[PDB]
Amino acid sequence: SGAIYVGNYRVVNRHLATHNDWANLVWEDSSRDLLVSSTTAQGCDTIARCDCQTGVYYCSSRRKHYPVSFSKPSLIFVEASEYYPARYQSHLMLAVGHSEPGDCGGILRCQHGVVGIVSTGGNGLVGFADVRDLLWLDEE
Ligand SMILES: NC(=O)[C@H]1CCC(=O)N(Cc2cc(Cl)c3c[nH]nc3c2)C1
Ligand SMILES: [Zn+2]
Repeated sequence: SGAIYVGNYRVVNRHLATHNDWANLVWEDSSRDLLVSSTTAQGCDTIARCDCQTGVYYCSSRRKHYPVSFSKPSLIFVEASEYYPARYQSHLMLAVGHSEPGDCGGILRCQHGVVGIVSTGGNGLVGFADVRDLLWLDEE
């Protein structure tokens, strides 16, 4: 589990969004595993605006924050799951790191802010859905 709270927005893994999120939907993309909904209170997160390939992510299955090197956001093939059939997920970044399905929502961060959230994993790899291109998250 996990969300990014920036301004009047809540950013979650699309497969984990709640009723209030779909009812107060701002933007969603099934191919990115992302959903953004509106909130009543202002959030205290800052979105990174950068091209960093190194950072730190939270892994709930290990209660630990791991430093990682990660790839550039790309269209990557993702195996079938209880939430999606086998498909290509866009804006995805991979790192060598531990992850389990319950780790989705864990934040990846660099010196400039939040880069993205855990969205995929398996075999010693961890995938993050990038949020740095969503410039509108910094306004209105
Ligand atoms: N973004 C996706 O397609 C997700 C949706 C939710 C979901 O359970 N998965 C499967 C999945 C996710 C993680 Cl993080 C794993 C770690 N080891 N094996 C894993 C398998 C894909
Ligand atoms: Zn950065």
